[PDB]
Amino acid sequence: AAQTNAPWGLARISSTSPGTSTYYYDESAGQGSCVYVIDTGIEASHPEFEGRAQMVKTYYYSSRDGNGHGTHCAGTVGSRTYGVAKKTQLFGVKVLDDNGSGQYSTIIAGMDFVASDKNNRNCPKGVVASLSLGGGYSSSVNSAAARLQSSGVMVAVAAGNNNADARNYSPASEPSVCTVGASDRYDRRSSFSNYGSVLDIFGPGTDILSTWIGGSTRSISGTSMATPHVAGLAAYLMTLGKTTAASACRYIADTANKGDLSNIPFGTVNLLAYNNYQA
Repeated sequence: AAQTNAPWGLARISSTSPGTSTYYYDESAGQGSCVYVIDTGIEASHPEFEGRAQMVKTYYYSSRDGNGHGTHCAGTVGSRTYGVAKKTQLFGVKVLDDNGSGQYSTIIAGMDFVASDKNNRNCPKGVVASLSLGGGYSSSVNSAAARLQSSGVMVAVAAGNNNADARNYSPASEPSVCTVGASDRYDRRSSFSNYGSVLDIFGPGTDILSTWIGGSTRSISGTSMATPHVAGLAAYLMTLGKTTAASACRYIADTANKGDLSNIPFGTVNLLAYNNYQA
């Protein structure tokens, strides 16, 4: 399948070179997989989700995304126009309030919730979790992410936007989950993107067009934006039978565009998420 005039990030993950505008992908599109978007919520109403998005848990007095961040992230995972895995099932877990903040105790509970709730759901091709969130180093937060991964979920987390070593951030610094840095449309490291040995992969993170609340769209930047590219790619690849939740991060690194990014500090991987789709 091919999507004409796709957002640059989607075109990027189906090309070996930057600058293209078509997203090439296998028509299975992540059907039969599920991605949990652990964030500010999802506006499931949005026509771009085509009924494939639903809230399953909230930690605040409402399950509505009053911010947009979570809806944007979910759109990059799985919306019809802006999504990597256009047929995946999307589950919203609202651990962040409408200012985009949340306590670590709440984020940990949300991760534990997904580890159990996936046993309530029909996800025959496997389960992914996208965590476009983080703060300072926490062993408890790292352990929660490691438990979610161990339970059989492919966990992708944002490296952070501090232009610093992600070793000092959580859950970015957890070794067993997939930590995602951000690049821009010219294959430069995004100016805000964290770096360091704990990063596993880069994804498109600067000027990413996706869904927004109120049935609209907008372009924003962050390692928050790169993480759902990788989470969606994982769901796409698990549907194709090419990998599993336990191995997807390594498989994505195995098959990444290698050495294409500039301003990568010494000791940080130079790998860019890539679907290697051959029509």
